[PDB]
Amino acid sequence: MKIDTTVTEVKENGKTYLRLLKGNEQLKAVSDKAVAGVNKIGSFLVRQDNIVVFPDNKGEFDLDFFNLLNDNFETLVEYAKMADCLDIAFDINEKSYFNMIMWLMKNIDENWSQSPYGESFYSSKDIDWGYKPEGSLRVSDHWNFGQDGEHCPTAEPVDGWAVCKFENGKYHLIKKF
Ligand SMILES: [Mg+2]
Repeated sequence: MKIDTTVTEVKENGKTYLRLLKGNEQLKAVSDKAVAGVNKIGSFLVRQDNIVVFPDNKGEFDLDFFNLLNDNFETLVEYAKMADCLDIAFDINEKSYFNMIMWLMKNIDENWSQSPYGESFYSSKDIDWGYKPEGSLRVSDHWNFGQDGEHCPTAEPVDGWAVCKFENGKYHLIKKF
């Protein structure tokens, strides 16, 4: 879907801002909470109050993917708040990230925990860098890391966002996003 990507320097209350005036108008046909942004394939940024659409080099954005964000906006904002992310970013190549968040917000409960260091989540509060209880889950996009694959090793290859279960010293895939 094509939108206007001309950038205008607008003065508002004594400060200057870059805005896509016509693009912002046109996004009203598809959402009441979308803004057209400026920075080659296109991306999106989900903020607390709106979705920013960064069009591709044709001035076009993927409306089908946009509709997933727009229709499930409250879940995305709740995820970002929970995970301590000011905003969250998507590409057409980030459907697995979207699907992870949807699954996580449905399945998480008060006894889950998050890594202190990023967007990795655990089904227990009894987790640290060196101990995982058997049967506990981990939701993450990075596996088999550190030197020689020592950290969060998996029984078989896991590339990208996944849910795995810990048994006998290794993670075992149960859902690939
Ligand atoms: Mg065992």
